[PDB]
Amino acid sequence: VRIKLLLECTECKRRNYATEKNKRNTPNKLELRKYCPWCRKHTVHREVKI
Amino acid sequence: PKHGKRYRALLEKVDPNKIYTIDEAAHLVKELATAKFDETVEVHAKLGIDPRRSDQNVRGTVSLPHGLGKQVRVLAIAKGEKIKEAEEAGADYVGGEEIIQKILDGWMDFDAVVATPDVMGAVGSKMGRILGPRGLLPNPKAGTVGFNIGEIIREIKAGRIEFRNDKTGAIHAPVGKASFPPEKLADNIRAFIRALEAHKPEGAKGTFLRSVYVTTTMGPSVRINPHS
Amino acid sequence: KVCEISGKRPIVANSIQRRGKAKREGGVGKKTTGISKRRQYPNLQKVRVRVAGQEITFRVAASHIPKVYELVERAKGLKLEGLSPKEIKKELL
RNA sequence: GGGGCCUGACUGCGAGGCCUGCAAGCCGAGCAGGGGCGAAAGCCGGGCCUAGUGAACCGGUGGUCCCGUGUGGAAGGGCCA
RNA sequence: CUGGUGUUGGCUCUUGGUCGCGCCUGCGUAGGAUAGGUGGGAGCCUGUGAACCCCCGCCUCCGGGUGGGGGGGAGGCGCCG
RNA sequence: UUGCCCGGUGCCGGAAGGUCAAGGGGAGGGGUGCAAGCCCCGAACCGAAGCCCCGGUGAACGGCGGCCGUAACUAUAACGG
RNA sequence: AAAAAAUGU
RNA sequence: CGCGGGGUGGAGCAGCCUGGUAGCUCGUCGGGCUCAUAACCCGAAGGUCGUCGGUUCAAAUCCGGCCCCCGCAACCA
Repeated sequence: VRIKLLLECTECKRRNYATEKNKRNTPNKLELRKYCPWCRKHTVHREVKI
Repeated sequence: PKHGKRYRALLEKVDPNKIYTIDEAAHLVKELATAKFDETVEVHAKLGIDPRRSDQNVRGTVSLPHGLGKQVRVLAIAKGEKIKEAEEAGADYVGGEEIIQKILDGWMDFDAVVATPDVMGAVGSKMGRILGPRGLLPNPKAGTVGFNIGEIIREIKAGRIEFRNDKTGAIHAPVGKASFPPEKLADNIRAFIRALEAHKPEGAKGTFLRSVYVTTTMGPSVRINPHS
Repeated sequence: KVCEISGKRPIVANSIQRRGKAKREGGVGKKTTGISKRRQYPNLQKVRVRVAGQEITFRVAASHIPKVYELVERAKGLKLEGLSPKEIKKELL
């Protein structure tokens, strides 16, 4: 929402998605973090825009 | 007049309206290379990529097939036990810890300058705000940053040279002398054009080689063929 | 009015006014804000010709112009000299 | 209130009810998959909680076992997000 | 109202923006003079003709710069200042 | 007799530029074919009026406020801001 | 052919 | 949406293609010239050059990228 923003996730080896949110301003930027994947499962996750 | 009487009969032989190759440009620059010193090859290739945008920042390394025929005094910071593997790999000075103190107050240029991936927290301020004009400063790209350092030395001491791109996507990189025969000026011009159309920036447009020319020392080009 | 060689006349036609993204383009499709009744016309022009010694003009549609010229051609090898300008016309085919 | 490691702010579901005109709104054991903290029993399906939001109709991007106008493929649809 | 075309064809003149290429070009002030940037860089150009006169070709921020011709005779220029 | 103001608006002028339809134009991509190909998209730029902008215009549409400060036992203010 | 160049309980 | 174009003292506006100065005024403060006043005349308070990231020896400036304004042409399930 505004500065907050609508974020989506990637399976750093393909596609997959999760979807939550940032906050551009406040300590933010660059979004990589683990999360369990559907298309098989045991990785971390990128950021993007859609 | 406008140029060396020695220079001129070098053009009336290289028609600019005739498409030569890496054969008739390895054939006829044995007729254009007119002189009393051994001339190399000045094979350029102003790329079509853009310059100011980082999305097309060309920069690789080419292992020529038969060599420059022109030696190359390449050393190495080397650090640890590879202090000894850069001198059993073809090099004069290797591993001493910090020889950035003798090389401080006048120099008459040797040739190559490298340093490993752990001393790159203290290798850009000593002689890196110094050797960069003749861009010899240590970086993790151009083939001058790795622990295996002596293997980066034994190949450059075989016929290797260093390439990249200047303040106008202009590309130069040596095939070799004017002393290397028929298969010898073409075995090193093509193999060298196998590390440019391969390092080709994905966000660049059009043919990556805007025009290819094979020229010897101070003199007349041979507008060559980019495919043959 | 009525093109005399081809016969093409005025057929009813429409005026489609429509604002919005072409589906295939931006998206969402394109709405119509109106449609109306107009009338379409043949690109008729005027053209004179010899034929006998009397100048007879024709109301032909544009692209059917070098046609009459083809009429004035075959026209010759024929029983022509009857000063009926009137009659000169319709005669020709 | 403070600190250590981390991502469950999981997917696949959901016996069972609260409310209720519809339709929506709300709770969730437990199971399977694969993890996190943890010596361990265990806890975790976001926040101490009740506001933080808007059915469908057209459409954009991704994904994909799907339909593909005679036949093979595309054009364009479906569906998962 | 207007742009593209149709009706709609002759004759030169003139300018584009292009791009084909031969290959030719760039000055504020302080300056000896018209210094486009950044590297090479202490020596090349002449008997395949220099200093200077001359002509015309081109450009001019009209001072001045560049090339061919044609004379001549052996002089030019650059670090440095 | 008919004053002051052309900021907006209408209107008349005007252009250095902004923007802008069709069309031209073809860089490069893509659909297929064993290919010739046939097709689609189609980047630079050239593309009218128009509106933006520039001037002008009230017997063109309209408008023509205010609120401090300033003189003598106050008030008032031609006066200036 | 002294631009304009005020006053003075 | 995109092409533009624009923000820098308390308001005004130049420095915007050139890199190298943070200024030009109005307005407050002093101080100048007269015989004093007026009027001219000077020097200063004062701006993250909007923001942050950046190449440079150095940034208002050239690069970035976004918040924000205004012009237009277009979008609105």
